[PDB]
Amino acid sequence: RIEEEELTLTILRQGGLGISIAGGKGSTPYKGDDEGIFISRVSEEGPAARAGVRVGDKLLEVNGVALQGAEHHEAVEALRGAGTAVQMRVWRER
Amino acid sequence: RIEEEELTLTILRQTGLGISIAGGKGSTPYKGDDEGIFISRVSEEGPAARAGVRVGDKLLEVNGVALQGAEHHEAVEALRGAGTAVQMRVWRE
Amino acid sequence: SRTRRETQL
Amino acid sequence: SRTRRETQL
Ligand SMILES: OC[C@H]1O[C@@H](O)[C@@H](O)[C@@H](O)[C@H]1O
Ligand SMILES: [N+]
Repeated sequence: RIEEEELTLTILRQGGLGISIAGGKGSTPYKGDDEGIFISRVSEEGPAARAGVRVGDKLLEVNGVALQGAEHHEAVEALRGAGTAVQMRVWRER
Repeated sequence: RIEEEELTLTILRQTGLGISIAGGKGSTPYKGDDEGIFISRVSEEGPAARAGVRVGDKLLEVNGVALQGAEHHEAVEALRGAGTAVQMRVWRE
Repeated sequence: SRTRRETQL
Repeated sequence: SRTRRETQL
């Protein structure tokens, strides 16, 4: 992890975040041996795209809920109950 | 981690190991955001090269010492005190 | 030999 | 902004 390089993006839900997530502890890794939660898809018309979310981003926190080393369902539950504003901490390569 | 995809290579220490490691928790990552212990160099004439070790391998255990989430010095101490036979399991591919 | 999981949100 | 560490063994 590189927490000093992480980004914070806020999705203003209008139901509907306009993303797909993949991965999780014990799941088939999204890339290499990384079992993290990744943004696998971003809808061009959804709020996540407008908030600056991109495919390939690694999801590390959602509204205070830490997702480092989390199982897939834990991220889903954190995102489904996040509320109108979904503050996500992500890491991307630059 | 993918334990089903890991390799186990046994290095016969020379009367060294012929490798360099880099990375570790809190250190500059060897690649991306991965703070794991990586093989950064492999001497072409050293025992690690002949034992099948390759640059880029992620080091996960050395003679029972688990290195997942370990600091750099923990890997060094585990490898330096491993003995004449250094059984390390790594992940590649 | 794992379960691939993907969820649209 | 971290310490890069490399050790020859
Ligand atoms: O492919 C695996 C590697 O991908 C890189 O992008 C790193 O972020 C990390 O995931 C590492 O294990
Ligand atoms: N799940």
